[PDB]
Amino acid sequence: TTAPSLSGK
Amino acid sequence: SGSHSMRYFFTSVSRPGRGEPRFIAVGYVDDTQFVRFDSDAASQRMEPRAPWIEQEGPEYWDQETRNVKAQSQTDRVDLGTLRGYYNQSEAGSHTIQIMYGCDVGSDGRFLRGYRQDAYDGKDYIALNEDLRSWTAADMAAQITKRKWEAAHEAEQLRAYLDGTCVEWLRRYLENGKETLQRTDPPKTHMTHHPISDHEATLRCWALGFYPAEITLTWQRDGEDQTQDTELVETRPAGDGTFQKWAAVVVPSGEEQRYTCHVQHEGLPKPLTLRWELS
Amino acid sequence: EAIQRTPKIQVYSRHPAENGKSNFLNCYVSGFHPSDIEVDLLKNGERIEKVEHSDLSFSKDWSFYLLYYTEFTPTEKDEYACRVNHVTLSQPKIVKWDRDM
Repeated sequence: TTAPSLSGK
Repeated sequence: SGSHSMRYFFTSVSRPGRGEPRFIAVGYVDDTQFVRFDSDAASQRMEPRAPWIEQEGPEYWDQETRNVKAQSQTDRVDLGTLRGYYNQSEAGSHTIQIMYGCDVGSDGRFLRGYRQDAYDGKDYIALNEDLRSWTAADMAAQITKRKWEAAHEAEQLRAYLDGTCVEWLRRYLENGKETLQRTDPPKTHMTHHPISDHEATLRCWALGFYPAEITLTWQRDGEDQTQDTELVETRPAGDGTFQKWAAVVVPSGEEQRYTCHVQHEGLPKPLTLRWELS
Repeated sequence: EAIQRTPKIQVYSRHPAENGKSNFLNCYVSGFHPSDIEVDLLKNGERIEKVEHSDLSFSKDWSFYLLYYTEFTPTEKDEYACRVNHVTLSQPKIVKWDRDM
């Protein structure tokens, strides 16, 4: 399963 | 050896005046694709690509689809932000590439985690192997590093890379064990192609091997030849195995002086191959 | 974009080729950047229509790769090739299927 998304660069 | 990995690869490509960026997500266990999302395909869902993942339920497919689409939206925002950091126009196509995952031992124990990001095909930022710090490639990327440090991004990602990632990889290896817990050693041979009356190409072949990692090396009288060797990229057969070759041009009548050495995790011994007329 | 990498093109069969035995013809294109590319598999110079392709992925140096493939039965006389177009090429590159590589 995929990871939670990081916040914006 | 008998180590395993789970890796996701993401590519976002902007196409100004032709739509939202192309987004492609691929998931792999070892060297075997199991899932994909493509913004340009019919369904707009994460989709199965290996028969053992198909047995997952509608709630698994729903959650992966929502999660992959949020990765897509972040990357799309990042394409705008990075264009500003690198001072680039609204008219050109740019690329964000991301890869992350974890490795485990043959006994299912965590070995390591990784995440790497690129912009227009060069390093942007990476998570270090300690999973608590970053390395930025240049001064644009250090702005991202400062944001991610302040927001404690590594600590949330670490819990996925050494907790969630590893446990799901262990599940997938179990659910897929008939297919994924196999090692196919390479079927090797050597071919011979004259290019004149006085010279010939010796080509050392490996076929049908899995997983993809392999080393092919030429020696002359046991001295290395790595600068006069042509190597091709390790290429997929399309049946779940890989192929590769390495070649050397030699004087006709001195073939027996060269040897090809093959290293694969599925090989009892390293193989040593030699062209002998007699 | 800032960098540009020329595709490396390999044209080969899934299994050791045998005249009259169905097989798969592969065009593996790797080492390229940016990702915009066009690949066609050709039979006696004509575009084969039922061709599949892998999901875009990439190597350690960030260069992209893709596999295009189609069912075929090799013969002595049929000429097969892969045609690739990419921004780094002055014209589309045609690489011919050769049983020895």
